[PDB]
Amino acid sequence: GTLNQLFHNLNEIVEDLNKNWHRERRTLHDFADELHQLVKHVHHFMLQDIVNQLDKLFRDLDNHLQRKDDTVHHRHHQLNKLLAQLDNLVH
Amino acid sequence: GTLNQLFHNLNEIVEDLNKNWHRERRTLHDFADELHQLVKHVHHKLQDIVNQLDKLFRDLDNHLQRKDDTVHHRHHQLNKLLAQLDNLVHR
Ligand SMILES: [Cl-]
Ligand SMILES: [Pt+2]
Repeated sequence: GTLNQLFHNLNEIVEDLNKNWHRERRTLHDFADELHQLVKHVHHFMLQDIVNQLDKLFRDLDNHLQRKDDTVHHRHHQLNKLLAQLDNLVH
Repeated sequence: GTLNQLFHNLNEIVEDLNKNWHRERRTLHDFADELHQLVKHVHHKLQDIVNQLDKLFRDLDNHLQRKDDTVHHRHHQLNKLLAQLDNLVHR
């Protein structure tokens, strides 16, 4: 049926979403790593309004990453349920 | 009937993906802008630090450009799919 192609398409879309999430997560966590290290490298050197801006940005980003992990976990769980359901209808 | 439930569910998921994208892009473009300002500003191991910052800015810049592309493509494939699915539930 034409549900077979839709299931097949969505399965691929979902896999790509997963793969692109892992890449994105790696890039951003490395980025956050390298910003965190710098907040402390500037804190050594310590005019120092820069430490405050940098510390704010780390926290901004870190919070974004923790939030993001939670959102992706919920989306993934919805998509797998839905994918499973759709497979059953195709069977 | 089951198809209508799937469609309804997928729709909400795709909608939530979009809105969460809108949020994240906004959150990360502000972030980038504030990095931008801070780089500019510090330009006015101190010069190690401007190098560390300007590198980060461009990594993030590159990342956001690429995500735009990836999201654009995934949004359209999901839109196409919902429409093909829509066509199938009311048939
Ligand atoms: Cl990590
Ligand atoms: Pt991390």
